[PDB]
Amino acid sequence: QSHIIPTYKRFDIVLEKGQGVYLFDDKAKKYLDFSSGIGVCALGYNHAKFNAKIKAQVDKLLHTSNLYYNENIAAAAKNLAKASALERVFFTNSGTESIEGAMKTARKYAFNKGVKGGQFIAFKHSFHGRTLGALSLTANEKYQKPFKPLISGVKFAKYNDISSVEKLVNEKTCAIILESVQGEGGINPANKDFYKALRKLCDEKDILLIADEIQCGMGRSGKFFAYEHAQILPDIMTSAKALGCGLSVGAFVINQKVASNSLEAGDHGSTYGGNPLVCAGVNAVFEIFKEEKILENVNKLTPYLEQSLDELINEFDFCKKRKGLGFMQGLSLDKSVKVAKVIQKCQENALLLISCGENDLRFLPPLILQKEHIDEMSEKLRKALKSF
Amino acid sequence: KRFDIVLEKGQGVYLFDDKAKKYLDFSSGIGVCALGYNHAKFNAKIKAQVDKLLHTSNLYYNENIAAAAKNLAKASALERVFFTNSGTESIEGAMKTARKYAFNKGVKGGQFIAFKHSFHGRTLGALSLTANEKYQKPFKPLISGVKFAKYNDISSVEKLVNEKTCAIILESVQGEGGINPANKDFYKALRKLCDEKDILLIADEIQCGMGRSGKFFAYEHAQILPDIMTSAKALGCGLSVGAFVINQKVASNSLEAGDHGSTYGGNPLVCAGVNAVFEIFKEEKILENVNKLTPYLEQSLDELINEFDFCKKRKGLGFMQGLSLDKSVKVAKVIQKCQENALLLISCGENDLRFLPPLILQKEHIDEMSEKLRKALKSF
Ligand SMILES: [Mg+2]
Ligand SMILES: [Mg+2]
Ligand SMILES: [Mg+2]
Ligand SMILES: [Mg+2]
Repeated sequence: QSHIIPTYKRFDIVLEKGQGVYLFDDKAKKYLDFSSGIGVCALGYNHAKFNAKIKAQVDKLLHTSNLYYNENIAAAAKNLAKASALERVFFTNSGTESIEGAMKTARKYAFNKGVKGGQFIAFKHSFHGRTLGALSLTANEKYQKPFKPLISGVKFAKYNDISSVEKLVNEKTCAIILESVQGEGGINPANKDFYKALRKLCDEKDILLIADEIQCGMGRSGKFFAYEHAQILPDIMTSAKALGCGLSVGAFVINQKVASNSLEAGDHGSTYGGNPLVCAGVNAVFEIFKEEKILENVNKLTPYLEQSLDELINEFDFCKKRKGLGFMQGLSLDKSVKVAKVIQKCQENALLLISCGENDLRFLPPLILQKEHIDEMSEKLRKALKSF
Repeated sequence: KRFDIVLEKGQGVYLFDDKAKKYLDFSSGIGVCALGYNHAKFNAKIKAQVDKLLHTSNLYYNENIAAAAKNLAKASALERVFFTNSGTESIEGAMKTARKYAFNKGVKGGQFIAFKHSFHGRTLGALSLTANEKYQKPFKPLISGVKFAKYNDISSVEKLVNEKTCAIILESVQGEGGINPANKDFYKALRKLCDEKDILLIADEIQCGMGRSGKFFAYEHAQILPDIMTSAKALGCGLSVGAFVINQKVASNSLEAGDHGSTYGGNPLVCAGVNAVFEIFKEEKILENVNKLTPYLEQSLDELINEFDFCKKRKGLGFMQGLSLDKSVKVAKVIQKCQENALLLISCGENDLRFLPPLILQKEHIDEMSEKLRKALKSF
């Protein structure tokens, strides 16, 4: 996961095309996609409105470089600033690049207050990216070992445990960074009380709160960003994946406090990064989310999704606990059943799921999902589970 | 920095601003848009893939990605391709691969030798390979284990080598830090040295690669092959994509890398783009065009050095050229005057004009650049 992925970790399936919530392999087999390409394809596949906006921009301009302005980029930044409720957007090409941008920003914020070598508190069981800065933010020595030494100055607390955070704070701490919903060690949403405690701690100590919304952001929680459920605002947030619904784009957004103390004289005061194509995509995502009432759809269907998963937990002893937020759900399985084998049976049954944690199923359906697809998922997954 | 120009669209080698003013583009979006703008065949190939699938994740296979890797492996002359989203991500991947290579040989915490005036990217790993302390200062500490040699000076490299050195990385033509091509003999000496010490030679071809030098990759001019190379920018001709490519030696010393079914990144859309770039390059004989026109391009820049006292030196390779200006004339103002004259140039180095025209350039366009640049130079 930290570097190059070997054959045994990938699926023996060649995908060719998609339509709505379905993906088709090279044998024309139709699968219900309940993974969204790992939380990326919020609008499913070949969404007519999305594809039209992308194609129109292809015929206009793909790339300008940061040396010039483009209206698409300004409009996309405005959209994301409004949705995140932060102030200044910096577009990147990926989630991991956004994480790097956030780290640099937090380091510079500290440096400008005369704190050199700002340190980071992150959380065990999280993963933030494969580039060397982001990789320094994972506690698992396994993901790091051959690449050390990495970025020093990172310490690891326990997710949802405020006392473990307080214990590690000092005069040199520049940021606390958390995924709003963990995945690496299993799906695990940040508690509302924990997000509030962190916001208060960060206020009191002038430490930057960094919300990593790459996996859970852009509508999947039923709000644009999962931290909204806790009614706090971070000082910096990162977003990617569904931000571009399939196009390569990422961003780190910072509030006015950070902006006023980290950007130097020479700042043009405008958006940084991005290109006209992917930003046309970002604008499309926001416009379509609004028109098709996608947040409303997630909120409407989340109770049914959770109910359906809980029914499977009731029916099968080896299905243990469900955790999740909106359309980001996880189900832990007993060691008596291998998750990879459950996933194989599902694929045979024309259902695409993925895993996380020790032995857990992960559910990340497209946000355009209908109730009928939840029933289809339940039917196919039930058939798989019955064989164990 | 940012110019006060809003770009809206382009056609061929021309870009248009939001007032419909037409500019000759001699920068290619900083070396990215090799096929210029709105190439009809390129765009048709992209839109075709938009209608199929944009994204799979690395858990599944896709024919476009396999074909793109095959194309890049062949053009590079290296064994395995790992796609990323950007140049800086490719550098990070190359660094990790180099460290892991040494790690498996029993050498922990492999060190890197980079070169002064280099630029490799903005992410924390790539930034560690950047020479100037002013890019790094507030972000420190960065990745430990980087030392900096003098470019084209094999002696300075030898002095920095030790038991922990796992890689020597260079741009085949230094760009952002001032246009400066690696000398043939220096590249051969690096290859020889890396061979003898089992140190990985990493060629950063992000700026100078994908045909700009007249060959697919600039290191081909030295008739050497690196152990790892990085590509981006023109690799996608406007689409966001990067790659780090490794040879058999590196692949076979990594369980994951040597595995034929292995992957890093990439997606069907950008990889369809990569395949279109290779098909078009071949079909339209892009490399031949660069070789045909480079002499005339260089001649035209040379004619400006003779003409204007403050135009000092020209250095370059193929369609990557730089022209240094005396301290007496600020390059930023020359660039502004060129924009008035409807020509888009950029800068590099201490006070230098950087020329990165689209590879679809025609002789006529060089004459246009000359007349507009001369007009600007005459005003100083
Ligand atoms: Mg409690
Ligand atoms: Mg709590
Ligand atoms: Mg049960
Ligand atoms: Mg419904």
